[PDB]
Amino acid sequence: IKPKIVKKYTGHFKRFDSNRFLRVKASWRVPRGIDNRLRRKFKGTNLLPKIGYGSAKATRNMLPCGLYKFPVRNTTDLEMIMMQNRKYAAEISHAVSAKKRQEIIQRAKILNIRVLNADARIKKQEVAQ
Amino acid sequence: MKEYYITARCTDKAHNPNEIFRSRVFAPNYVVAKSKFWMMLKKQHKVKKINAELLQCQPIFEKNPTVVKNYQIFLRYVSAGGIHNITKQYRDVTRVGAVRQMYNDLASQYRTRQDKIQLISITTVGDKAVKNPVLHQFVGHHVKFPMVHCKPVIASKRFNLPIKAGKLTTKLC
Amino acid sequence: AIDLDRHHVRKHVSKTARGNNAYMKLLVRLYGFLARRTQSKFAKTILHRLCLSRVNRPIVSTSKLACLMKKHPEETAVCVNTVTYDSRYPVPKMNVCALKFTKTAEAAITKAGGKCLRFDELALKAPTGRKTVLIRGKRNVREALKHFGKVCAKKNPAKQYKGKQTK
Amino acid sequence: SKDKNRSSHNQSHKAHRNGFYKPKKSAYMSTKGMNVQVLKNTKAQRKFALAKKLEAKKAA
Amino acid sequence: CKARCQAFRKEVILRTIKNHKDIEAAKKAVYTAKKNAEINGDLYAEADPKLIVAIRIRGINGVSPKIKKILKLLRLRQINNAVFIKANASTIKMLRLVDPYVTYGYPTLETVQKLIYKRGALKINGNRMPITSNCMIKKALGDKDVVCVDDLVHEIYTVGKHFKEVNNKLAPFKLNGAKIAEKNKKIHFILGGGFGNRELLINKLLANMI
Amino acid sequence: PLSNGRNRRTRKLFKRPFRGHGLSNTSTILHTYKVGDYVTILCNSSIQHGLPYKAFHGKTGRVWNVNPHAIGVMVNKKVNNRIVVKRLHISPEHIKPSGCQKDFLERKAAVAAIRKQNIQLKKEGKPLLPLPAKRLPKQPRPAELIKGADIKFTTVAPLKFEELY
RNA sequence: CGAGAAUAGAAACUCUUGAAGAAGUAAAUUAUCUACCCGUCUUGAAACACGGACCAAGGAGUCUAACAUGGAUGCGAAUGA
RNA sequence: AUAAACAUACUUUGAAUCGGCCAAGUCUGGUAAGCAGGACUGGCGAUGCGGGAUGAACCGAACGUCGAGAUAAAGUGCCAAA
RNA sequence: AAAAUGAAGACAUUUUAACGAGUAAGGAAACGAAAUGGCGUAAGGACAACAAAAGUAGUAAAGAUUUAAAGUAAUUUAGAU
Repeated sequence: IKPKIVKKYTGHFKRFDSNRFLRVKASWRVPRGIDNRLRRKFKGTNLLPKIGYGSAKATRNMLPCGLYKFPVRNTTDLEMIMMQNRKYAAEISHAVSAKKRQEIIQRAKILNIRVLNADARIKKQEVAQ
Repeated sequence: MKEYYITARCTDKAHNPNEIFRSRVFAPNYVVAKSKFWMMLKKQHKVKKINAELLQCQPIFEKNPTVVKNYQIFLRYVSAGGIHNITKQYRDVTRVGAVRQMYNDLASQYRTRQDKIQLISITTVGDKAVKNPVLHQFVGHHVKFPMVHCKPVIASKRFNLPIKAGKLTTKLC
Repeated sequence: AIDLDRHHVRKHVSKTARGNNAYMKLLVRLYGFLARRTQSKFAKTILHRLCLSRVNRPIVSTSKLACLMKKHPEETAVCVNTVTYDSRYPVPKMNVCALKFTKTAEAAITKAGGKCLRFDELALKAPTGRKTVLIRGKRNVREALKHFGKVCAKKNPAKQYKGKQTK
Repeated sequence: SKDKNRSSHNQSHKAHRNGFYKPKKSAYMSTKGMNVQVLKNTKAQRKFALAKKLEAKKAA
Repeated sequence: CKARCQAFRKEVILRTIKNHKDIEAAKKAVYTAKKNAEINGDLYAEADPKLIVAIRIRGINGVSPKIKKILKLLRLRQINNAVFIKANASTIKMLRLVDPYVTYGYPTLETVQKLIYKRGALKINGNRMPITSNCMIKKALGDKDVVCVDDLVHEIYTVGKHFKEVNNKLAPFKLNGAKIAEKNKKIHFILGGGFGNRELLINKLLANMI
Repeated sequence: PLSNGRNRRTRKLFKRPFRGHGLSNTSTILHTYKVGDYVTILCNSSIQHGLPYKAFHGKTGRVWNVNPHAIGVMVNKKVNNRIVVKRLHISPEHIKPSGCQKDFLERKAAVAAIRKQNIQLKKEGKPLLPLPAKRLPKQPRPAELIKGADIKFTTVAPLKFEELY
C-alpha cells in the first residue's frame, strides 16, 4: 500500500532577478524593496513561497518509494529501524567508507531493511570484473 | 409592458377613510407599477406609503388581442427647453404593445429616456382620426404594397452558414 | 472577503504552567485532568491560578490566614502561592495548602498544631473541594504600581522615578 | 516651504478604533464638592452606625 | 434505552402535522375572505407581510461608517449573504438606509423551505454547524419549543413568538451567484436595476441563488 | 479663523428669544430640584454671572448636589477619544427640568397601578390582571375588510402640464 | 392506497496499456497566454531622478556603566554579602 | 427593535508616524489652473486582481495552493471569449 | 477558538468551525496541549556501536563541479567526477 503523493508546485521559487545577475544567487529571498515588482504581486511576477503550497501532512517528507529516509552510519543504527522496515529506508552517510558500506548493506538484507545507497562506492568490478 | 389596476386609500387625519384612489399603470412588473402609483398619490394628494395602505394590484389583459385598433396616446415629456404635451397615434392589437411602441418611438425620435415621460391617457380613436402622415397610409381598406429587396428568410439558426455556395440574391418576395 | 470586526488573535489567557518546572507542569496536568472530568468549578479555579505568572500569584502571610480562618475552624486554606510568615503576630491552628511554604512559616504553622499541605494531597483528600477556603494575596501592594501614570496629574499622580537631582 | 495647516481627515476613524471610552460607574458617585451640611449629616450617621456595630462585636 | 429514538419520531410527525394545519388554515381564511368580499362587492385588504429576506449585493470596499454598522446589525457581513428580518417600522427604515448595498423582498413558504433545507446552519458552541438531524436542532432550540426542522421552518415563516431566538441561532445563508439585475446593480430594482425592495420578485432571484 | 474667547460665536446662541426679553418666570426660581433629577442646561444670557460654558448649552444632565443658590449638574463631555464627567454648579436660572423620562415615568405608574390591583385580587382568589404590553415599532397592519356601501372612487393619473406663467 | 411497528429477502465486477519503459519529474526547443530597472527618497519612478561595467573576499545596532518594565529562578521581613 | 462570550473592561511596556495626495449631486481666495486652502466620507499612500486600449486615485471587487460551477463591472464583426 | 484525549505514539495529538491582502512597525529564548515556527556560519561544554574497543575517515576527510531527492522557503540529503 502506498498513498498518492501530491505536490502542489514542482518548480523552484528562484530569487527575483537571479536570472539576470550572476552576483544574485538563486536561493529565495523576500523582495523588501518599496517599488518591487514581485512583492507587489504584479501580473506575471506573482510567485512567492507561501504556506499554502505546503504538501499534505500524510505524505510530507515521503520518498518516491513510499518510505522515509533514516541516515545510518554503522550496523548498529540499522537496529533502530528494524521494527519499522515498512516505514523507514536506510541511507548510508556520504562519509562512510566502502568497507563499512558492505556490512551495512549485508546486515540490512538480513533485517529486511531497504537501503537507498545500495550501489554506492562499488569497487572496480564493472567492466571485465 | 404590462397593465395593472391599483387601488389604495389613506388613513390619517387629512384624508377621509372612504376615498379610494384607482389607476391603470403601465410597468414591466407589478413592483414598478406600485412605485409609479405611489408617486402619483404623493405628488397629487399628499398621500404617503407609511400613512396609506394598498388594496388591490391585479393585472389587466386585453379582452381581444386579435383585433387591430388605432390607439391615441396623450403624454407629457420633459426636454431641455421645458415640458410639453404630445399626442401620438399607434396601431396595434394590445394596449401594452402600443405603449411599448410609444416608449421606443420617443426614445429614438426625441431622444427622451423612459424616466422623463408620463402617460396621461390612452384611448382608441376611429379610422379617420389618424393624423400621422406615415400611419395614415395604412388605415384604408385598399392598402397594398409590394415588399421588394427582400432578404431570403432563414428557417432557423441551424441553417445559418457563414460561407455559402454559388451566388446570393434578393427576392421580389 | 467578509466584513469582520477583528481578526482571530491568540486569547490572552494562560493554559499551562509557565517555565520549565517539572513539578508545576505535573500539577497543571493533575488539575487539568480533575477540572475536565469532575467538572468542578473549584478545579477550574485552581487550574487557572496555576498558570498565572509569578507577579500575579502574590504571597499570603500567616496573619491573613489567621484572620480569614477565624470563623472556619475545621477548614483548609487553599492559596495558590507562597505562604510567608508574619513574625509580628501569633499563628493559630489551621490547615494550609500552598505551592510553597517559607521555612519560618512552616515551622510556625506546624508548632501550633496545624499542617502544611501541598496541592497533591489536597486533590487526594478534597478533589472537588469540600472544606476549603480559597485565598489570594493582595496585588495592589506592589511598589511598582506607584509609578504608573503621569506624576503631573491632578487626580492620581504617579510617584516620580528617582534619579538626578531628586528633591 | 509652505505646508498644509490643518485637517480633520481620518480623525473620526482614528477616534473610533478604540471607541469612545465611557467613564465607569464610580465616576458618577463622587462626593467631593457636595453640600457641607449633607456631608455633616451623612458623617454623623455613619459614625453612629459604625460605633453601634462595633459594640455588638465586643458583646459577642 | 433507544426507545427514546422512537417516541422522538412520532412527536416530529405530530408537530409536522400541526404546523401544516396552521399554515393551511391561514391560507384557508384569506381565500374565503377574498371570495366573500367579491360576493357583496366589498374591498378586502391583504395583510402586510411580516417576513423579509435580504441579500447583501455589494462588497466590503467603500462603505460609509453608518451603513457599515447596520449591515453588521443585520448580519449581512459578506456579499451574497442572506438573512431573515422581521418587518416593522424600525427594520424597514433600517433597510432603506442600506438600500444600495442589499436587495430584499417577501419570501414564500417554498423559499423558506429550500433555504433552510439546503443552506441551513446553526451556531452551536461558537461553531457554524450545518443542519444534519433533528437531534442537533433539539439540543440547541429545544427549550424554545422547537425540536425538528419543520418547527424551524414554521416559526420563521409565521414569525412566531420565538422568532428572535430562533432566527439568531440560524447562521446567515451563504448563497451562490445569479444574474442580479437587468441593467446593473447600480440602480434600484424599480428603475430596472438590482438593489432595493423586490417584494415578491425576490423569490426568482433566490431560486437561481439557492 | 475664529478667536478663542470664552463666548466666541454666540451672536445667535446667546440672543434672547423673540419677544422674550427681560425677567424670566418665577417657576424657574421656585422649581424644586432633588438629587438624581434630570435637567437641561440652558445658558440664559440675561444673567451674566455664573453663565455656564456655551458647550454645555442644551445638554441633558443629572442633579448630583443641591446648594443654597446653585444646583450641581453632571454631564458627559466628549474628549479626544474618551468621555469624561463634568460636574458644574449652575444657578436655577440657567437650568430647566427635563421631560426625557416623561413617557417612561407614565409607563412606570401604569404597571404599578395594575400591580396594586393584583395584590388585592390575589386575596379574593380571582385571576390577576397582566402587565401592560411592551412597546413595539409600528407592526404590519392586519387584513381588514372594507364595506362597499359608503365607498367612492377617484381616478389618479398623470396631469397635463400647464405653464405657470 | 396505505406512515409507524412487527415478520423475511436478494452487491461484490470487466477491458486496454507498462523494464521493448507506465504514471510522474527534470532539461532544451517550438507554440498560446503572460512579463517595464533593481535599491532609495518621495503624494507619486519604468522614468528624461540619483547609485549600479563584471566577479570573489571584507562590510554596518556592538561593549561598558545607571535606571525601569517584563517573562523564567532562589530566598522571603528579609534578600545579597 | 437589532446585534454582541475567541463579548466586554482593560493594565503595563514599547515601535513607527505627524512632507501627504485624490474623488465629489461640497465651500472660500482667484479670470482660471493638473492653483492655494478647508467641512463629511471613501480611497491611494500601504493594493495586487477583472474592466475603462494605456493610467496611484474611476467602476467591480480586496489576495493561502488548487478543481468544478453560477456571477460583478462591462461586453458579444475581426484583433478578443461571447 | 472550543471540546476530547494525553508519559511519549508523532507529523507540534484527535475532531469541529471560522478565518489567510499589506509599506512603516511589532511579535527575544523556555513554557504538553507549549505566550509564532524554523534554516544557516563559527567556537566552547557534553552526548554519538551499551556485553570490557563505543560517531565517520588512506576500502579516501574537508573543499570544488554537476546529477537526483526531501522541504512552502530559508536549506538539507545522497550519487558521480
